[PDB]
Amino acid sequence: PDYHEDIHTYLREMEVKCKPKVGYMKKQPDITNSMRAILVDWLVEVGEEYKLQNETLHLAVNYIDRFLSSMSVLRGKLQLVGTAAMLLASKFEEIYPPEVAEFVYITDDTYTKKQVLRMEHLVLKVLTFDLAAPTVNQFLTQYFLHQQPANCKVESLAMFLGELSLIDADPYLKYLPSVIAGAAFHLALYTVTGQSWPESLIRKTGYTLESLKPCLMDLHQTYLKAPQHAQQSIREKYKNSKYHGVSLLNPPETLNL
Amino acid sequence: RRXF
Amino acid sequence: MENFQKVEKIGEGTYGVVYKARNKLTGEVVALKKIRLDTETEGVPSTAIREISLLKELNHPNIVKLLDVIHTENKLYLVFEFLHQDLKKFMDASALTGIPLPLIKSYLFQLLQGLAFCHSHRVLHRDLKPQNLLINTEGAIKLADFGLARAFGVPVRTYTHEVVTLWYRAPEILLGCKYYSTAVDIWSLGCIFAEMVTRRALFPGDSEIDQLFRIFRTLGTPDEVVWPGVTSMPDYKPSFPKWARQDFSKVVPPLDEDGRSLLSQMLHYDPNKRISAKAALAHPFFQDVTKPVPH
Repeated sequence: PDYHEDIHTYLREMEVKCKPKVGYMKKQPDITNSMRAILVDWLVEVGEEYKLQNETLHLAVNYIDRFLSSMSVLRGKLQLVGTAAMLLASKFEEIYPPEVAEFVYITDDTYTKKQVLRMEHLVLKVLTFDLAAPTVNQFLTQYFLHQQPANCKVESLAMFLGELSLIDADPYLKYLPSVIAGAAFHLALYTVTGQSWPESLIRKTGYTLESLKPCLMDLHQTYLKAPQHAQQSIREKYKNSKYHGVSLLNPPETLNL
Repeated sequence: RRXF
Repeated sequence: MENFQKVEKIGEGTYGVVYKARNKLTGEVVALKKIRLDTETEGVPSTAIREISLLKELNHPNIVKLLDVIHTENKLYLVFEFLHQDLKKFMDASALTGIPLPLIKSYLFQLLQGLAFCHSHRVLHRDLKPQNLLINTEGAIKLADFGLARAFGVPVRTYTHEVVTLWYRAPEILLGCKYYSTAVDIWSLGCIFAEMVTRRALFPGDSEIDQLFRIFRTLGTPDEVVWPGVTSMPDYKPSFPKWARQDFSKVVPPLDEDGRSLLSQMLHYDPNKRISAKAALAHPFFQDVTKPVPH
């Protein structure tokens, strides 16, 4: 595609403007990372329950973090912000989104339909309608076109690792999505085949295996600890044969850096 | 489910 | 909102009535689009979500400028630059004489520049047609109506039952491909290009199936040599009549060799070989382009 490079450059320009604040959680007086992790985990179930695209999920998480970057939110209203975000994401990415009623339904009438509709409106003001955010999922898609041959266990597993990173704001909030996606691809490739971050992609991204190292270290930890984590929605998801069961594969015990 |  | 005065309704569209309005303090003229925030339905519709967020990234002389977005409790107003009519109306008021060729050439040149700008910004328009192109009285033309436009950072999944007006639909969509590509915008545009020249819709079909056969009668039935993979396509049927490519000079009489050369590359069957908007701007057809004003 004649624009495929332009897109990549343009996605790299946009990821910097869509960045949440680094340490927003600690000026947030009533909530924390641990409860952000419960929310996001919940969002994975809602996506599975309604057969949403993975992208809708990445989008919603971007909106939530950007919103919590400038608004204090009480714990009893956290789920409302998340549920409004998943609605906007679905409206943006899905061919036909689930009705508001269904979004009200998954909360157990913990909020009313109007409350959701007013939150949608509030989220839209705060993000000033900037909904077209680049996501780890997007860069992975671009990176996959540089694999020989196409190996779909590596694709599934790189997706899987990128989803895990949604759950924990510390540390993953301090990496751009292009970096997390690089780290996930290397790690997935390394794990299935013993291969390495290809030259084609170093040339494309200007990212050496060496500049991935800090993020690749974290993702190795995460991958290793994954069966132990409080949140398990994602592992549940990636056991499906639809993902070639990559959630079941054994992480390697060293990165060999 | 409700949730925190 | 208090600073706007409505002048007249200028037609209906995706989000309902469009007004011409004037800013009471700067003197500016503006098209207002009004979305009714029904607090009982579905919230902001997805057409507004997409048009607002996409149009705010797209800044180009050949894409309509979104000037402002006005929020209240119960209303969302969109404020666009004002353009007094669309291609469709210009073409009906131009029937009989036809649109002069230098104006066709200028318009197509401008439209390809806006499209190239969308595509290089990961935006598919998705719904190009004479109704969604606007003109001023100085000879500009602009892509408008981004209500169906999609970001393709991840390839965009097609509708199981296309909602979008038969006549400008690419063959790969009609044969039920899984994803759109930028190629679908090029095909629409090739159609509009022919329509401006001939004064008539290039492929005026009645049903999804009749749309396909009207394309096959003019371009000839595609086969695996022309289109590697056609026969593998979901909606492909072996019982398709096997028509032979008809003669391109009889499809668009009033066009020189460079016109037909470009137009036929915008109508290549295979989405992978259809010329991109970027490469179309380098076509010799635009070597003598200028900027005339319409009457």
